[PDB]
Amino acid sequence: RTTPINRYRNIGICAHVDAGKTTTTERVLFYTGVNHKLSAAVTTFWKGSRGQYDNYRVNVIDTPGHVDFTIEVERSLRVLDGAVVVFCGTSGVEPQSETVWRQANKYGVPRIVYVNKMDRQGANFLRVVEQIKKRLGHTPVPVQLAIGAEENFVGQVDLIKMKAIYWNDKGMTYREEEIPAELKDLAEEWRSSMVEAAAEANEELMNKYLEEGELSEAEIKEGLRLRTLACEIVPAVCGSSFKNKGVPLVLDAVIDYLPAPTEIPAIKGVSPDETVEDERHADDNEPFSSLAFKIATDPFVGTLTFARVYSGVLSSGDSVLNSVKGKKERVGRMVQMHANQREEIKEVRAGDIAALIGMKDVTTGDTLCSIEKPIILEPEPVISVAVEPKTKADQEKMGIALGKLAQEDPSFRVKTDEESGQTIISGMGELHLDIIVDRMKREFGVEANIGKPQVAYRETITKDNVEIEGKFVRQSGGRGQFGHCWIRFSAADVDKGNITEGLVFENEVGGVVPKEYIPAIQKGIEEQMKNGVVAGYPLIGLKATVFDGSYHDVDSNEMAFKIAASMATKQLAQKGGGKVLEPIMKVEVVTPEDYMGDVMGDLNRRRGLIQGMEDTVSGKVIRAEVPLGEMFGYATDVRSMSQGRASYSMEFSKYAEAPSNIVEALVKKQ
Amino acid sequence: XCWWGXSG
Repeated sequence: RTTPINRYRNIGICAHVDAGKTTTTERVLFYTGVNHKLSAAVTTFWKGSRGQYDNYRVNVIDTPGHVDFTIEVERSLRVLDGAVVVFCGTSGVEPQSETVWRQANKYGVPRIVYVNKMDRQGANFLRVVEQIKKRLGHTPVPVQLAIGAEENFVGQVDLIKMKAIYWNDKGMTYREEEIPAELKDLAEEWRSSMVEAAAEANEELMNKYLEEGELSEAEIKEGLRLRTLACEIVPAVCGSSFKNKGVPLVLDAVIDYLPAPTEIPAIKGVSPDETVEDERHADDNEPFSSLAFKIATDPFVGTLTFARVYSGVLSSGDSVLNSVKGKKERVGRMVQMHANQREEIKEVRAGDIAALIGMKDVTTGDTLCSIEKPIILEPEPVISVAVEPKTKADQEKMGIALGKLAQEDPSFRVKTDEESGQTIISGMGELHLDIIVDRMKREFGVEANIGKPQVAYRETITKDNVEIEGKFVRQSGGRGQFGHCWIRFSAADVDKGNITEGLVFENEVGGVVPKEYIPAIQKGIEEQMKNGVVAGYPLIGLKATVFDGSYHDVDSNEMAFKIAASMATKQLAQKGGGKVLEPIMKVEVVTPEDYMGDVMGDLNRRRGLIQGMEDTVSGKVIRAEVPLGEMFGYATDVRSMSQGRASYSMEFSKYAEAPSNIVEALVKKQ
Repeated sequence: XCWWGXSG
């Protein structure tokens, strides 16, 4: 070995919108790079803000800056052991940050909080703390308080030591000064909350807190560390990364509250030879297992492959298994990306990050494991759009590309609705799809224009046994056209609520209409049926029975009969009871209790109607019959009300009549 | 006509 596992920190800097992840990373590397002297993964060292701890290996992991890359973001949560979740003193708890925090709960990632940009206008640390408490549902525990509002930003009050921290230039050297009187009264209030939150860790500490009414600084970091790992609390810290004031203390909290590879549950994988689940404990003696997280490429050096080791040791020259595929790869040269240098390594132990230079087939999310003892370690779309090429000719090669892109990207979906002549491409973000279309426009050639999906409205009749006459007479191009038929139309069969799809055609003619012209009548009706009688939308189905009609042997032909049948079927616009229909979805909302009031009333803001309500762990499960039209942007509107906590499922349920405000505007469209 | 499931 080299450095002991307990001295390792595999962390991720989770920051999204107005957080300043880019600055916070450059800073982390800067402070660590200097402090020590006295890319996808950045191997650094931290001895302490005031050199107070032992030398630790903090493995700064790149987390994605967009929630639309769900797979990349779910994986980064497995590559790290603990999270440094960055917020903006201003913005605070945004919808973007809510989603990562929810998937983090899914993997149970111990976290600490960084409330960056305390310098920017409208920034207040405690407001964000209430937002973390009230909207993120964990238990935030401030270990610091803030000095100065916006422009007034000097530093932090370390609530454990109870000495106000001011900064000295480049914000690495700090002044352990005193709490100013204005803050003295508040620091007490928050310190008591922290000491109490630390006290409820183990029974030992509660009896010591109950003795005096306090605990030692070491007994405070003990309690706060236990519940951090237990995923019961999030220690909070504030600062300004760009204005340098605060980044070393954050790195300390990483040392203090975040776990080492052993202090998290053993990565649960699957038996390669999948119906069985085996697992690997962060142990050198456990058979080797790791996952590849970033396949980068340097021009001179070659193809890098960022690999987080979970269990065992791997040395330059080893021959492993790519368990995903089945292929056996041989491990070549290895390195570890530092702040600026590329440091050449020989072996890589459990719970560490090394780069595999020049490798054969090693895809992202690939398990590299022990040949002898093997294991393999490694979603519903949110947004859907209507796609079509700029020039109608392209059409076949659009579906070739999209079909391939959906096979390349599993987080991307393609489906066609033929009755509406629509291709529906879907995924995780407006962004995700803007990128996919862009890739099709370039790397595939098919230029395509995207639009909001159109509602596939259908049509129906109500009046049964309606006998309509179709009379076609046109005198053109040196010929006569004669078509004459009477057809009796009955309404399409209904369940309960479900309408029977298709045309039910019958022949009730005594012999006035010839034998050979009859199929042309079916074709005419069918043609009209898909051309639409009311507002020009296909009819769901129809009962149609021809029974009368004269003919002129010379001027009468199949096409004249096709026309007269369509002429008759069109007249159902007045003589039929032409009801326009709309798709009705079988929706299911899983909401926590608070949000149930908002959600339930929003389903009614969508003409939706309640078909049952169960009681679950956190809240309600509401089953509802809601029109697809009113379902526009649900995944988002729902992630809004539930504060990113709810989930919804849907499927098509039936067809039902549409409202007059919709219908009348659909007939005015004609 | 409206989502990933085609349906409608």
